[PDB]
Amino acid sequence: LVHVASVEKGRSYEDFQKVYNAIALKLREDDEYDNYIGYGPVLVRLAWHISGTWDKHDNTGGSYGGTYRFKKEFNDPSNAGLQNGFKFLEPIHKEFPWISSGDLFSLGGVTAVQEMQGPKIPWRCGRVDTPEDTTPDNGRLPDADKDAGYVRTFFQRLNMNDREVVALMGAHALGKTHLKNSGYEGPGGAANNVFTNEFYLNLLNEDWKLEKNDANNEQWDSKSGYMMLPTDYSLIQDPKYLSIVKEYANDQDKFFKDFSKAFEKLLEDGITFPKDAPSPFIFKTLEEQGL
Ligand code: HEM
Repeated sequence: LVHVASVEKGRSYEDFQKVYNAIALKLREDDEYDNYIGYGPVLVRLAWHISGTWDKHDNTGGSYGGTYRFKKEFNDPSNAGLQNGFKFLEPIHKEFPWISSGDLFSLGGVTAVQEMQGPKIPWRCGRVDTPEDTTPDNGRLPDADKDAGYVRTFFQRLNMNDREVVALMGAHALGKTHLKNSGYEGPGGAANNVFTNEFYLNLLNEDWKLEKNDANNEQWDSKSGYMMLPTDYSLIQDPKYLSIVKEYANDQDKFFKDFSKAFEKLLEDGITFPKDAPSPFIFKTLEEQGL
């Protein structure tokens, strides 16, 4: 399999910037969602999920084909709750129908991040919708009840090393877990709609208590009212992960640089960018444009 990036016919930077602005304006307006968290989080999750199905071995999965739009994928149990981000984007797609699905799902993720004060994430267009039969089977997304070995192992399928994994996981500071969705419940910290290194701080400074929740699943709960999944917790159990957590707990910039590179890589896995391809775009935030 080769997925070559193909620019949507005749579109350019400015075209993309408008999709971005549209997404951002909607994020701004629909702030009541999930009790005032806003849709930032969910979109980030969405972007990650359409991309985590990737298999470095045979190049199936990944964000290129927008397969999430098909039943198989859309109905994947690991994707429960994502339908709300989809619905959020639907009107957008209506407004700019020439954008591919994979471009759109991934763009929301980027938009989200940057709108929530995170770092700028360069992004590339070119994804191409693929047929229903390209939709990967369910089960390619990781489980939360495991440990560090699982995580290392899992992420390797995506070519991500230890540093990437830890950076990437720092997104856990956002939003929260929801009972109905994954059998987990609770936020991980206080600023759950603004992008910070809070994740790492929490993991290191709170006093975590292992407990079972209402779905009969175990989770690490803190006095402050926060939670961490076992997979999150596992970043402190592994010596190698641990030193990284510590690094980011100490330097928000490092964290941002690292996250930025990783997230893009994550969203570009399995895609071949030809030579003539435009460079990656760096979008302006609403605020940068005074809108
Ligand atoms: C071991 C790896 C991962 C596991 C097992 C994990 C699994 C989960 C779980 C169980 C949920 C809660 C869903 C719900 O009930 O709403 C979720 C929340 C979330 N996931 Fe992950 N995830 C991990 C990797 C990632 C990474 C790489 C990203 C993005 C870079 C990410 C971003 C998020 C976000 C932003 C939320 C909050 C969603 C909301 O507020 O609706 N996670 N994670």
